Amino acid sequence: LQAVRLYEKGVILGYKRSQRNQDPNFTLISIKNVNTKKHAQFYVGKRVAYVYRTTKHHDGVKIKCIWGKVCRTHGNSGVIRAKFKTHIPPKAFGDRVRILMYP
Amino acid sequence: IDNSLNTNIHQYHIVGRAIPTAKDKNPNVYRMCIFAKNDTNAKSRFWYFMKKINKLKKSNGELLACEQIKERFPLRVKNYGVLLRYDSRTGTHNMYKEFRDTTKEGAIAQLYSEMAGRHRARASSINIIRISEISSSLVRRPHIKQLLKRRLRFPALHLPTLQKEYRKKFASKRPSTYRM
Amino acid sequence: MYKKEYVIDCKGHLLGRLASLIAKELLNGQRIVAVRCEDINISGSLYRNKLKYQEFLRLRTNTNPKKGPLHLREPSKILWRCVRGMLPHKTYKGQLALKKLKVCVGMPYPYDKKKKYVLPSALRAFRLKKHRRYCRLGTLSSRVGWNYDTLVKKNEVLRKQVSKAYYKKKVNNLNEKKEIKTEALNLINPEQRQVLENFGY
Amino acid sequence: AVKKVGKIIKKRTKKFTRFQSNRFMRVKPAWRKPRGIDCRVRRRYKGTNLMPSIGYGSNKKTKFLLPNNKYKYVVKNVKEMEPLIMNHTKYCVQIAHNVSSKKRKQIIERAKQMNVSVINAKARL
Amino acid sequence: KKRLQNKNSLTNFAVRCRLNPAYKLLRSLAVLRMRKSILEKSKNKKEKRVQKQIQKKELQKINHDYYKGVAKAVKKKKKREEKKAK
Amino acid sequence: KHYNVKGKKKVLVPVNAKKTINKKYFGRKVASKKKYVVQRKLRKSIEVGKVAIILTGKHMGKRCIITKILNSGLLAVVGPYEINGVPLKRVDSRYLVVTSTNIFNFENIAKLKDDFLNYAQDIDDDSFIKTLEIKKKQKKLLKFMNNVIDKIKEIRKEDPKVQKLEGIQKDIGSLLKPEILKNKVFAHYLKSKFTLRNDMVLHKMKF
Amino acid sequence: KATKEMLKIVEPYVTYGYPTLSTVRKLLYKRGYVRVGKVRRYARKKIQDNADISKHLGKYNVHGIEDMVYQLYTCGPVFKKVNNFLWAFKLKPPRKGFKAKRHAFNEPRPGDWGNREAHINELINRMI
RNA sequence: UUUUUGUUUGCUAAUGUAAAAGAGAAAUUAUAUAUGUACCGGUACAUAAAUAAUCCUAUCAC
RNA sequence: UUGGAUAAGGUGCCUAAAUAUUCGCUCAUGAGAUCCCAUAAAAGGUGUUGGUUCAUAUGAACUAGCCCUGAAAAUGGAUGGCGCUAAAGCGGAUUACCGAUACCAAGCCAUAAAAAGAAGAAAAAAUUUUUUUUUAGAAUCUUUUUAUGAGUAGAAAAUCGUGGGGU
RNA sequence: UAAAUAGUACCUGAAAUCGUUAAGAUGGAACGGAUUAAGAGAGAAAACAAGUAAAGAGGGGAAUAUUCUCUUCUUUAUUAAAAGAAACAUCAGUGAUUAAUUUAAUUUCAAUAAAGCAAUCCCCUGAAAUUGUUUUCACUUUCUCCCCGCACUAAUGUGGGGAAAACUGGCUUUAUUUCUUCAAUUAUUUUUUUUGCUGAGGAAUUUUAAAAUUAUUUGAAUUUUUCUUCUUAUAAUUUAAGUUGUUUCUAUACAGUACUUUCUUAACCCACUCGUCUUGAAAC
Ligand SMILES: [Mg+2]
Ligand SMILES: [Mg+2]
Ligand SMILES: [Mg+2]
Ligand SMILES: [Mg+2]
Ligand SMILES: [Mg+2]
Ligand SMILES: [Mg+2]
Ligand SMILES: [Mg+2]
Ligand SMILES: [Mg+2]
Ligand SMILES: [Mg+2]
Ligand SMILES: [Mg+2]
Ligand SMILES: [Mg+2]
Ligand SMILES: [Mg+2]
Ligand SMILES: [Mg+2]
Ligand SMILES: [Mg+2]
Ligand SMILES: [Mg+2]
Ligand SMILES: [Mg+2]
Ligand SMILES: [Mg+2]
Ligand SMILES: [Mg+2]
Repeated sequence: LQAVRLYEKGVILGYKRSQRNQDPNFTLISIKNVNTKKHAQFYVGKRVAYVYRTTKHHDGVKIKCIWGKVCRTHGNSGVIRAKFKTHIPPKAFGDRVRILMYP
Repeated sequence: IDNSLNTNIHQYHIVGRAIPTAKDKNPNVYRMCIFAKNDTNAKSRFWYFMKKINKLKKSNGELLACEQIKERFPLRVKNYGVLLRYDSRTGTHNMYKEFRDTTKEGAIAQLYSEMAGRHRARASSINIIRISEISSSLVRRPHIKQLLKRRLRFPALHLPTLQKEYRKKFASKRPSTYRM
Repeated sequence: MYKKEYVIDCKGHLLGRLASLIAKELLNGQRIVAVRCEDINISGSLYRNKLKYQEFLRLRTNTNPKKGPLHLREPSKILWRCVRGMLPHKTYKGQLALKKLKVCVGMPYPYDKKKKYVLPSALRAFRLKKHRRYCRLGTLSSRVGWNYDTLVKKNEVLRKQVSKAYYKKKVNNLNEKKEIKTEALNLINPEQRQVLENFGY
Repeated sequence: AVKKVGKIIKKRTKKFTRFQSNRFMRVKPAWRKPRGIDCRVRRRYKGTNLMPSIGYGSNKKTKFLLPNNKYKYVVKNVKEMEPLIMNHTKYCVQIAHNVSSKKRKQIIERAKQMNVSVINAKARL
Repeated sequence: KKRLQNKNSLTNFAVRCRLNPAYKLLRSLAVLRMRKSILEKSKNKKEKRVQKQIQKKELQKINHDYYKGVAKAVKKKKKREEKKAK
Repeated sequence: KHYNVKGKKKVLVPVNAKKTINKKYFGRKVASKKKYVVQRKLRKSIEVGKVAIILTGKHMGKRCIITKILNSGLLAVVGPYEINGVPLKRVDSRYLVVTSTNIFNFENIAKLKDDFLNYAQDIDDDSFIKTLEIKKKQKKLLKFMNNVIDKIKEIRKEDPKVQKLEGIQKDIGSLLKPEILKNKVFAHYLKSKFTLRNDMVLHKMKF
Repeated sequence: KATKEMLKIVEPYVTYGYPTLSTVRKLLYKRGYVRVGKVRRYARKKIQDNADISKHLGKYNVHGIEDMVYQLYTCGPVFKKVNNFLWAFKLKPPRKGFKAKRHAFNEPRPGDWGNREAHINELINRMI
């Protein structure tokens, strides 16, 4: 084992949504083995990081990250709403997110 | 306590009367048991029934008491007979249906579902006239008779209603409906 | 849906429900290999299903039928079509999702050796009362001009023998492992052994 | 979106472009308010250009302040510099576009003496 | 005067007290009530039970009476039905 | 100092008012009219000798034992260096998952508690915060590669506070190590890095 | 009587009931604003201090919010004035939600618009 | 195939990932029953029956 | 604008939310599927589901639910699509959820009105004295408050700009 | 020629349109809005460093030509601080969560282990003789027993007929409640577990006064109470009197790949040709 997990794996789904209205201030995250409201509530304060890669280097690196807070659970099935410092782009909508164990 | 299971029909004793007049100082009081979802609904039902039966409207009468009847033995199975008046799209009918249940309230809850389901009779169109426990010598309906059989036994052919936690959409192995 | 690639054994599943289950997963972002699509089931009678499919077939484009509804009638292709129906396939994301789905008839060159999952929400056993008419998709397809059904069946049969053979070996291995464990529970320490016993192993 | 920097809140970094300015060259991007029945912008359908409105206005306190936190003052001449000797933190000079190189230099020198910021010192540099 | 926050009276203790001077005393009383241990309560239950019997009986009589009335009504209805049939 | 409003009993630490703010129509004034901030108050779990994971840092996942609750609020922690590799480290309560396990609930180690406490007391808050001069010195190296790093390390070593801290850590190790080593499983646990795996769901884990 | 008649005219567009003391208190404290100004120029000010209300309702011998609450609960001599002083209660929507605003409360199906004579209080609590 | 350093005149050095953090898991079959094992689809005996609510696999550095 | 919590409506997928719970009914060899709404009837049905009234565990008669027939039009085809039958159908009940520019809280803009208005050191940083910012008083103006903010024809006010004039 | 991309079609030389190069996109339009992102350009006037010291290059002003002082650019090094963004923390506001809780009310209950009461019996519930009331017989368990059918059953049992009893259930008692119970609903109260967003303003005397709190001091009160209340006095505090701090980072930087910003592409969602007469225009 080189490198340690220390986060729950997650999938950044769409934004918070109507049927045909967008609301990009919130994203919806699916957290791996969390299937209910109650279980989702455990994560409610935890910090979430969408890390992603780019071609050009930036602070001398190819990886950057946008941070978020996990604001609230999102109805019955263990999805959570996450609010990020800067809105996540929809290029992300299938992607992995890391939901950290901090706080 | 389980709130996913409940049906919030209670039974209410309502007593009311017409407001006294100089010409009729001591009017008659009327009572009824009414199956209703809450106390206010019960009251309204009572008023409606008064209007239907006597000359009495909410504005010229007064409710004397509304009590709320809780079942005395809410864990004893009983066989309830009910007599309804209901309205179909074509006309109006009486019927007598029987429900094996744990309380009058439960029976009434069952009844409303059944009328809705079997006859498309919505709650508005129904009037429960009497429910009474039928001792099992006088039970006329075969689906109740069967339950009243001596040493009752049956298998469990229902499918599992797993908790939403352990309902996972990908399964390792094809589950089994047989169980045992 | 956090795995790299789910293989779904489509046997015994109810077409539409299964498709629905697949579609959401695909959208979320998850390669799905629907395998053994000859054995998917549809909840109507066979004849009814055929009639529906006949009707579908009938709707071609009047003007020039090279374009217009393509009546893909391999069971896998039918499944794929169904899946597409439940995706926003005219976008980019939807298209990507669609692409992510692979479907097969029988089981071939990696998907013999992958684990095969099952969607129990869409299992015919759990979703239709046993006094209801259902229909095997493969048969339906055959009725509507697929042809390669018998061949597929033969292939499946062949594969089953191999699987059985593999399974025997696996069983033997498992037994051996068990034996070793039994032997080598005694050779550890006491406290550790006790602890192990306490938590199941 | 909203563009916080410190106490400066800007509600709308994007300019309001004229409707259809994108479609016809003859229609310049300078906002013009669509009169005309059936406009869709006038009617404010989802997905069309927005209409500038007084709701968008910046807080009375920070209004004309630049990212500097200083009101811009345009200056043509040394004499004009003098009003801002008593306001060298609140106002920042811009030297007028038409001022000559020598004169510009002089102005810059004066500004340095005053401690007043010059936002275009680099003109003709 | 410059408007500041608006303080949540129900919680913000100081604000509440300002609003309602008596409140403090009431809260103290409540606290005191909360304080007293469960043994006493348990003991009181017996007393309550002792005191309740007559009331319970009365209640039974009332509800029994109601039931009886209902039964009578039912019987009457049945009789009427029979008459109609005849 | 403390205030006891609605039964809480909050405890007040005296704060300084650093930020000046521009006054309305004449000159500047300090922002914080308030002089006494309520104290952090750590959760009913963070004890004095519990093992805890460090979630966030370079020492990511190493299980270290908690040392001192540090007045400031954030607490001190040690994987008694020579056992685990975690030095005397300051960490916030939030970047720690304190486990149910306690060093001073084992029968062997529990008798060395007073000494440990004393050692903890000896540590201060200001002994962590690096002074400006040192920082400046470190910065000054940036006008080859590995050489620079070495220089930085040397500079770090040089600091008297750092030296003191190191000494303290060493002392703690001396006090603690042998007993820990003797309890072999526990030692191993201490050494090892906490990881999440498939099966460890996280929301169900009472750890 | 008049009030009742008025209510009946607007029955389908409102709910109502008999508040209960605690509920009233809650309303006054969490949601109680007040008209503070020269007649017909009002300003909706939240109460907080009693001086706010002790001015306008000093004459009528109701200083402070508790007196007001009392007046509200049991229509006292000085009820009407107090009511007038209270700016109409801007409530949230209910945190669990209405059943159906279309239908009446007394309708056997789910609804809302009647005289839910006790149960108003629950609704108020939800939507405070 | 292996190793190293890199992708920080129109060009002549050269980068992209709709998805790595253990992305672990090959009987088959029925669903009012299955599966093996041993005999001749049948018989006898085992085995599964909240089956990924499991099992496997991680940290013991040089 | 930020956050909340709802409305109508939904919650199998498309599509944010239930393959939720709970009781019925329904199989359709052209099922059904939600106001306006995008069609269906008289008449039938030993289809199944309840009833009601009668007679001797059968025979009658009715009755109304769903279903079936009645039910045929021209490009190919539309419960919106996929599909759905232990419903994702029809009728209920129960919760929970998602869900607007409406509601709520807070911020900011403008409008309207309302209060109200013709003299003074505050702080930090340096090392008791220096340096650093401010040290306001423009009535169509300043400070603060509260409410409100849709808009064609139209009306008004304040602004913005072009060619020239006097200053 | 000052200048010829001022070359006689000659001042400036816009747009439409076209060329070159580059970059980018490209599945039956294109563009657009809202939102980020990824690129590619520009940029330091907030987006660090005032001053002090050493000696260069300048310029000024005064004091009575040459002492003093004020500065701007370089330079070497020499200390700040502020600034913003993070993170945590504290309050306040506004929510979400999951535990609860006091005193009542409303025919609740449920065990406990000793006594007993009746046997189609009892709490009840039926069916019969304007409310209450009297009586009638009907109703409970069983792994009990007997007879017939003799394994007849879905059943490790069973259909019918009949007994038995009181383990079952119910009642009556006497005590007991952490062996288990003390519900549910309302009324009245109090608190708590995590937590999301917000921080407007800056009060030369309404950022005061009072409330609240702490530590003292005088006198009462019945809620006898380490939060019991009021009040006599005194100091501080914040729960008052809209966010403050701590530590990093940007950074010991002068523009970089970071930061701000323009354009350019994508992607999610949305978006019909404007003008116009018209009840009604995306209009075939
Ligand atoms: Mg029009
Ligand atoms: Mg609703
Ligand atoms: Mg209407
Ligand atoms: Mg909103
Ligand atoms: Mg909601
Ligand atoms: Mg969805
Ligand atoms: Mg649907
Ligand atoms: Mg307007
Ligand atoms: Mg020249
Ligand atoms: Mg030229
Ligand atoms: Mg010229
Ligand atoms: Mg020319
Ligand atoms: Mg082509
Ligand atoms: Mg007994
Ligand atoms: Mg502020
Ligand atoms: Mg569209
Ligand atoms: Mg016309
Ligand atoms: Mg038009």
